[PDB]
Amino acid sequence: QKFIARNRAPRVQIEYDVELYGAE
Amino acid sequence: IAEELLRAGRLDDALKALQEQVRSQPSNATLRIFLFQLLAVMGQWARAQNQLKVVGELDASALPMVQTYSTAIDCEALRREVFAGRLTPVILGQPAEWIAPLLQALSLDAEGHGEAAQALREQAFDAAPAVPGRIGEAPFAWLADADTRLGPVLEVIVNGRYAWLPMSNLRSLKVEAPSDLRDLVWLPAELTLANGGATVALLPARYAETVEHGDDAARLGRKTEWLDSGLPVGQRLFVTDAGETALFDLRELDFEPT
Repeated sequence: QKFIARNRAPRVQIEYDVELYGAE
Repeated sequence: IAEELLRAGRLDDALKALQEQVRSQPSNATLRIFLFQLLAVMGQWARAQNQLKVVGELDASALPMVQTYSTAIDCEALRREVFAGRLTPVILGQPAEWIAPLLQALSLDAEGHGEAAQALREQAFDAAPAVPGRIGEAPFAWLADADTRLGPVLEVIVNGRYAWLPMSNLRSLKVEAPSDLRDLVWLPAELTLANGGATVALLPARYAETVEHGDDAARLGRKTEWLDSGLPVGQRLFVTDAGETALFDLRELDFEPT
C-alpha cells in the first residue's frame, strides 16, 4: 500500500488570491 | 476587468482583455508582467517568453526574474517529453537504483506496453524506501506524490535545470503559499538534502498534462483530478499513510534520517 493514493476522486482545493504585477 | 476575469477562472477572457490593455499602454511593464504570468498559466510558453523579453527591455530591474523564468519555461517543455518517455531527466544527489524502472516504465507506456510498465513501477515502489517524517507537526510513515508515475520523487528546477530528486535524497522542504500568479505554475521552495546540501528550487506545481488536458480551474491549481486516461491534472497532491496535502498548502516537510 506504500506510496499509493487510496482515493482518485476529484479534490476541491483552497484557492489563493495572488499578485499579478510584481517581479521581485 | 482582466483581474476579475482571472479571479473567476475565465482564462481566455482574461487574456483577451489583458492583451487589449497592453496594446493601449505598450510600455507599461507591469501589464506585461501580468501577461507573461497569465500566458504561463495557460501554457502558451513561447508567448510567455516573448513577454519576458519585452519586460526585460522595459524594466532592467526585472532582468533576474526574466532569466529565472525564461529558463523555467524551457524546463516546462522538457516535462512533456519526460512524461512521454522521450527524454531522460537528470537525478540530483545520490543515485537511486529504483529510478531506473520508473523511467523505463514511462518509455514502455509510450510504446503501449502498459502491463510491463505497471510491473516495473510496482518493482520500483517496492524498492523505494518508506521514510517517516512530519508535515508540520503531523507524522507520516511514508509519503509520495499522488502521481504513480513519480511515487516518492520530487520534480524540481534547480539552477536553471529540470531534474528529479528522489525523496529519500531529501531531508527537508520549506515552501510558502503561492504569492504571485507565476507561483501557481512554479512554487518557490527551499530544499535541504540528506547529503547536507541546501538549495533554493522551483517546484513544478501542476501535473504536466494539465495544460493540454485540464480545464481552466485545473490550470489555476484550484482542483486536482484524474482523467479517464488515468493521468492526473491540476494541483500537485502528496499522499501519506495518514492523509494528504496539496502542494500549495504544504509549508514544512521533514524526513527522519535513515
